[PDB]
Amino acid sequence: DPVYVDIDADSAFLKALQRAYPMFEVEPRQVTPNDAANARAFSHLAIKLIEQEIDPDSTILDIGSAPARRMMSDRKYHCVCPMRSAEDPERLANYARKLASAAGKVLDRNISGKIGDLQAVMAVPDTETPTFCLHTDVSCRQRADVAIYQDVYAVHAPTSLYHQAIKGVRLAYWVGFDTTPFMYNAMAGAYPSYSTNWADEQVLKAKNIGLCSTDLTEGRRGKLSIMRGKKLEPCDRVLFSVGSTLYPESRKLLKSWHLPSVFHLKGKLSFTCRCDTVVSCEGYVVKRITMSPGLYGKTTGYAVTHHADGFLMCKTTDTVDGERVSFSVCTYVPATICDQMTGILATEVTPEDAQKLLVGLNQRIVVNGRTQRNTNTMKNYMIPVVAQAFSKWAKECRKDMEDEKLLGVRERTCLWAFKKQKTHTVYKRPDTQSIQKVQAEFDSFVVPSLWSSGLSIPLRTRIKWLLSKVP
Amino acid sequence: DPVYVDIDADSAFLKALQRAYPMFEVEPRQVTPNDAANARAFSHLAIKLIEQEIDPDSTILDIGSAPARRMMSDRKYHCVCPMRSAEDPERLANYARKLASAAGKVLDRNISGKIGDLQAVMAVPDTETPTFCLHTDVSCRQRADVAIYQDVYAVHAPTSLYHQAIKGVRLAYWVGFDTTPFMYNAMAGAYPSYSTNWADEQVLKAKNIGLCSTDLTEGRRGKLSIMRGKKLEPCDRVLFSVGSTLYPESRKLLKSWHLPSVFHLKGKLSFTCRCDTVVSCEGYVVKRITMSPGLYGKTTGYAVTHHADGFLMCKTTDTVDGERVSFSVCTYVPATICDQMTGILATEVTPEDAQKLLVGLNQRIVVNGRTQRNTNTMKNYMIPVVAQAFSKWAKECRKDMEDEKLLGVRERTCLWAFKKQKTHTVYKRPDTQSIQKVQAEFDSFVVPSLWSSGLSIPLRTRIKWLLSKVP
Amino acid sequence: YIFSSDTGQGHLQQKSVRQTTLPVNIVEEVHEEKCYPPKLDEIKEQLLLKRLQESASTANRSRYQSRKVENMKAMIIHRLKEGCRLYLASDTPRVPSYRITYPAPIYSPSINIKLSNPETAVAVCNEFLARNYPTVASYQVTDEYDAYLDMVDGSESCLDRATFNPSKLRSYPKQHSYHAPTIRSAVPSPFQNTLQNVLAAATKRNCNVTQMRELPTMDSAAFNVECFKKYACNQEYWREFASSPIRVTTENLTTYVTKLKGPKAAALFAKTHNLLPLQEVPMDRFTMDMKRDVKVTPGTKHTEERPKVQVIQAAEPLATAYLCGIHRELVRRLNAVLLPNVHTLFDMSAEDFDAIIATHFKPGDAVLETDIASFDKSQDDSLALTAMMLLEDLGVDQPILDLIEAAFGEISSCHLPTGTRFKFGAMMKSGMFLTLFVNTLLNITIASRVLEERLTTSACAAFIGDDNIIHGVVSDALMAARCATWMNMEVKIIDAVVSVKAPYFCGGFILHDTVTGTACRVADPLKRLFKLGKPLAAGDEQDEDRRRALADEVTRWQRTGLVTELERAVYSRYEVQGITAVITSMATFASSKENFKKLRGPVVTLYGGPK
Ligand SMILES: Nc1nc2c(ncn2[C@@H]2O[C@H](COP(=O)(O)OP(=O)(O)OP(=O)(O)O)[C@@H](O)[C@H]2O)c(=O)[nH]1
Ligand SMILES: Nc1nc2c(ncn2[C@@H]2O[C@H](COP(=O)(O)OP(=O)(O)OP(=O)(O)O)[C@@H](O)[C@H]2O)c(=O)[nH]1
Ligand SMILES: Nc1ncnc2c1ncn2[C@@H]1O[C@H](COP(=O)(O)OP(=O)(O)OP(=O)(O)O)[C@@H](O)[C@H]1O
Ligand SMILES: Nc1ncnc2c1ncn2[C@@H]1O[C@H](COP(=O)(O)OP(=O)(O)OP(=O)(O)O)[C@@H](O)[C@H]1O
Ligand SMILES: [Zn+2]
Ligand SMILES: [Zn+2]
Repeated sequence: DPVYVDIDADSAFLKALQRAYPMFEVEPRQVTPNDAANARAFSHLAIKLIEQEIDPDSTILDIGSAPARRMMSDRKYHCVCPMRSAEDPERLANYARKLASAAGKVLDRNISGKIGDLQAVMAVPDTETPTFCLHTDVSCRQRADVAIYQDVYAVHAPTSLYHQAIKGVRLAYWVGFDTTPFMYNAMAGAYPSYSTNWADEQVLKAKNIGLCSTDLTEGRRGKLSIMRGKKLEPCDRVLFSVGSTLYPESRKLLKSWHLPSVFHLKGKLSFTCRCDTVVSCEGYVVKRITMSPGLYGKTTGYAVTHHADGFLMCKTTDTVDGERVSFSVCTYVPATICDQMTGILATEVTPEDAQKLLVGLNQRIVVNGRTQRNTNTMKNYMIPVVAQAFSKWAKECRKDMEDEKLLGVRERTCLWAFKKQKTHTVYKRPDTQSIQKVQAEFDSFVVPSLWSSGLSIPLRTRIKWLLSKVP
Repeated sequence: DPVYVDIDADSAFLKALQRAYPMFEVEPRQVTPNDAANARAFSHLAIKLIEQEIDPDSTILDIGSAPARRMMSDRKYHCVCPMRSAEDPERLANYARKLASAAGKVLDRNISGKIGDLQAVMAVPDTETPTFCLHTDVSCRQRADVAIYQDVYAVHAPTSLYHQAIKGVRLAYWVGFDTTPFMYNAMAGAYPSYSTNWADEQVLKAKNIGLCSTDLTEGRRGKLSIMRGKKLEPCDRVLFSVGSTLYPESRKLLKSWHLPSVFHLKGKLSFTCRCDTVVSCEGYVVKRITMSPGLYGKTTGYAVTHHADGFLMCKTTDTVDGERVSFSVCTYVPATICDQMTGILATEVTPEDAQKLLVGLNQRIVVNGRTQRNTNTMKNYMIPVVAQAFSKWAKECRKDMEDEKLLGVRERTCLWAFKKQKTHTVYKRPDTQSIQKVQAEFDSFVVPSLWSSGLSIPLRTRIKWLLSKVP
Repeated sequence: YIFSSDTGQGHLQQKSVRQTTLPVNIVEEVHEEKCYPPKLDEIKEQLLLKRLQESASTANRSRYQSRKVENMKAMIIHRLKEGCRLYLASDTPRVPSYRITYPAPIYSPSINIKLSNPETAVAVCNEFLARNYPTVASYQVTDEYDAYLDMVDGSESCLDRATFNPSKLRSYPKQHSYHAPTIRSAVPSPFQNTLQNVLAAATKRNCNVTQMRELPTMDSAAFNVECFKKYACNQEYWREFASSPIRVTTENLTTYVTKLKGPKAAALFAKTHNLLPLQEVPMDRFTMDMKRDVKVTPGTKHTEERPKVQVIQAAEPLATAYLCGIHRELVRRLNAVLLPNVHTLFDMSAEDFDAIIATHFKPGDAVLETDIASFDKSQDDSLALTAMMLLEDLGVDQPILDLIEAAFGEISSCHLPTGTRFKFGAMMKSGMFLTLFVNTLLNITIASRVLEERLTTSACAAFIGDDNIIHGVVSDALMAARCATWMNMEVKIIDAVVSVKAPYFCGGFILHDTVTGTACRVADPLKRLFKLGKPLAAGDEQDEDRRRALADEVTRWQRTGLVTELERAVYSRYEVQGITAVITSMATFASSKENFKKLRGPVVTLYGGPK
């Protein structure tokens, strides 16, 4: 009944996990000094919740399909394993090695069936087997009822969902990061609770962000180039760093998973879909999607996000390769810090003063003449940027009160030509929702109707030669 | 028989919930980290109270309900379930699956009768059934005594009630949000206790309200528009947000449910009706309506609302898409805060001074922290707007004292002056009442007929296969 | 301090309120003192400053400071009133009170006797010291190199829960200039501000843990308040006082600030720019202060062991200004509930004390004097609960009690020059603005519980600080058994008999006159005598307030009918003979400015000058 996770016994992340999963018992047991321990604990608990609310005697399709993780289980899994990354050769060999060693000792699970199953695929690479295949998500022919996506950012959501629906799938799940910052068109951001930093490729030579590197220069009054600039805008290329591992991604595919509340898929067959969020913890979310045959209802095309803690996005000036440039960054703030600065932000404060209070609030707070220690701390490398954002917010609010307009009318002065104001900070307080407009009607699907096997002869020989030596 | 609710054991909503229901004893039991626990907890208790006080062995109509949550109730229910919305395929499929999941476990709740009834309706879609129906509220032909509406905002109340009374209904109930804010012609508002925010369509791009979004900009000089503006008035489309779910609504249907004390329904037959409020708790009300045949009495056309907490509305200035405008915002205030601010509002107070006092009061009510850490009786994101309202109210009360007038006469200058004054804040203190003028004579009822099946062939085939087996 | 200090400032007032013109005691009513509200005026200052430049002999300057200080007082009121908006209240109807008055005292004539040559006076004093105190008169053989000798030997300390930087522990002496004394009493010089001295002062170990706020602690506190209300108070005011709370009021702040002096007001004004609210001021943070003077008593003990170092724990400056307006009301309420035969030195003067005990003490009467200084109040947590229970019964408003309670728990102290951190548990002695009041309440409670009903049937009882005197009580085994519940050295008791063993009270002697036949209180001559042998720091110009204080004290000593009694009282206490000559020597010293210059000498400079 208890669930064990591989994090420190004195960590401050235990309380966050317990509140997110109140139906389990969580105890720590550390056996590895991993640099991404927090990011793996959330995923481990998510699968147990997912596989508990679905009845047995049902087939589950796995898209990421790391076969080693699903070896010791009672549910029926169909792993879809293409060969398109440098991770794949290592995982396939590991799967074969574990299967051979596990033969005989374990009898409850279908170890014998899996071993014979893998040999059949090795004979000819074009057989759809109950537990394994070498096709993509589109080209798979096996029919099931439940589909599971785990940390998948390399597919188009509307296209992938449609191909699963026509095979008779009525339920889907998605576990991954929050896509809200990418809908605001930011440049760099961070997830301080999971030691994750991401930045655009164009600003990889910055000086004062989470993911950058620069050199030492004495200065130069004059230097030329080979092309004109005058514009710096985000492009379709970003880089992710989860503790110590690098992952390149694209903006177009990330934004495709920010599905609205209700949408219609129209093709040869029509379906009606819904999307809900069931679990949220400081950046990780779990989404459940249901699909039904037919086409009736109406759509509005809006997406709603609920904020349990503060969310900031401001404008900062930084030196990129010796040149001063300005761009936007975003981050998260704990709810306790936000609540304790309500009265301070009633006036105008300098960035220096705001920094001093933030450092003090991070250690102690006085209540009714009594001093107590704060148990909700935040990383110290994000304080300078947060303090700057708060100062800008306070000044903007004061200028709005000093200029009051009439009720029910607007001053467009003739030929209109109204004036626009300047905004330098967006601040979303706890218990506040954000609404955005997206597309809710899809009718275009394209498929590369060709099958190519990336499997190689030397890899086939090693796998066959590895499985031959049965214990 | 204690009642179990799905809320946290240390929440402050338990005290308010117990006070509104003195006949029951309630303790919490949390199994799911839902974002709308308070909203669902109130609805669960409301149904229990209605069932306790209703006459047994009677037939009840349910309008637009989910037939899965009435499965284990000994009362006689007839569910009117059309397929207008997009959430119906999931609800109907769940009902069929749950019925077949337990066919021998329960042998007294008429499970076999419900299954057999579902068989006939899926055969021919126009037949009647003592437990199921696919018509609308103005098309069902079965007769009974009681009708129940639970969170229904998509019908016109005078028209729907008249059609129910023809079949012989003498008692009805209604559960939902309070209608008072929409009778004041508000522009935006919030329910802080249930984490609900609503806003108009035209101000979805605001900056400092509950439900809005925007983006960073530098601001330019002059913007040429296309047609004339100079008008900002509420429209007929309103967006609701409960937790992380979105619901579109219309003002005309919302205002039709704020019925007066006595009204007459005249047509082929005549009835006399009354409306009373039974339970009220921080925004939810339960309404009881009795209907009798005949036509005799007298009507005045007034509606009365009793305030247990503070109700506030004021004028605020914000920027929509970079342009400054002004509109109105409404909210609720706890009674304890209102009582303790009586001594400060005797003079003129600065908005920043009022904000600091409100933060001090809210932070001090906790008077603990060894056990209850830091708990607040007011959400902190509404303090800025509330503080400004009190400042304007105090200013307006001063001017009346230096402008005393004679008793029984009116000051004019034909050729009179008759000058009006500014009003920027409406504040209803606890233990006060609000009165409105509405309509009380209804004699125009129309039926559109043209009933459609509203069911598809794949959906019927899929459902029939689900319960095609006896086990 | 209490009656009078060395400069004649004291803690008591100088206005008589307990005097009547009739030979019998008369009960009267307690009234209130109206205070002039300060007002702001800037045009007067501008014109007076310009008129100051054109002509200013002596009084023209004084008008400027009076105008300037008056402006500061008004500004402080305006700023202070805005901070405590959540605690401010109005004036409610007051509860009347009554008090007893006594006839005026009678004194005997005084005759002045003095010598002529001031050098002979020094010789007589030196002869007196050598004959009675041989070891003390031979200590001084060289200069004052105490600082160097303290540096040569290392540092010994007994600390608990403290942190410090070892790299800053260095104690090389600085420049020291003083005047060589003439009296051969070896009174040490004040210590230097070093890290070594700070650690030596904090060598106290009071680490004791008991039940914080559990059932056994509450039971002991409940019994203590029952004894206090049953054996030392009447029952005619409790129910009325509970109905009317005590809250912060504008009149309290206006009256308080107006009573401050010039320099004190200026110091408070400098800390009003960044004014924190009342609820933001911490109540459990203190600062450490060292500047004190060593305390020496007659005898031979400072020539063998080094004396201790005194320390002050200072609270927040804003904390002692927001709530210091409720002290007057607390004093009035406490005096109303006490029995007529029980007295407290608060709100009295020297003359009022004499009139009260004028006809109560006669020769052959037993007097019990007891002090409670030698008691560890930090061991038991019930001593703090008892004070709070008494405060709640007196009618203190509830939110204010929480602020007071926060200062009686865990506190921390810091030394700014060195960054040294200290932590202490439950502590009673501190620098807050309720220290004498709580100590007086605990002193009365302890005496009431131990003595039971013997306190009610008494002629006169006086309680102040840590000292008390009770008339007609002797020492028996019943009080020893009652007090031996935990240990035996809780309190120190001494038996005294009038005209045989003179009682001691607040550094003075209680004697019965012979010509008139009335009791009176006088000061201690030996304590003064050792004090004149204290070196004077260079650059000090306070050699005129001391002469007036000595002149007043000398006159009281030479009253007829008290010379013989004073001789016997000193001998029975210190076993010393020949003090009449010393008093005569003191008389000629306090006769002129030049006669006071014979107690000093040439200036000596040490550790200074690169030559
Ligand atoms: N941006 C991004 N993050 C991923 C991806 N795959 C996994 N992660 C995250 O990396 C974390 C750790 O990766 P693992 O689940 O241990 O898989 P792995 O192949 O062993 O990777 P490493 O442990 O880092 O060597 C996971 O918890 C994910 O949150 C991906 O494809 N893109
Ligand atoms: N404004 C509005 N509120 C609704 C409506 N329907 C339900 N609500 C409220 O929203 C709250 C959230 O409930 P949900 O999270 O949707 O779960 P549920 O109560 O089981 O009902 P469904 O999931 O919608 O089938 C409900 O408790 C209702 O009080 C609606 O149609 N309009
Ligand atoms: N169309 C697909 N259908 C199913 N699985 C896919 C598909 N495309 C990629 N994968 C799987 O995704 C996993 C890794 O994704 P990817 O091929 O993008 O590696 P990458 O080059 O490192 O880029 P990324 O940072 O997005 O992971 C592989 O296991 C791969 O089999
Ligand atoms: N005339 C009706 N009689 C009975 N039920 C109805 C009627 N009209 C709608 N409903 C029910 O209302 C529920 C949802 O409301 P609606 O049909 O208006 O679609 P929606 O837009 O998703 O909801 P809403 O308008 O409240 O935001 C459906 O379950 C539907 O059965
Ligand atoms: Zn496959
Ligand atoms: Zn029907």
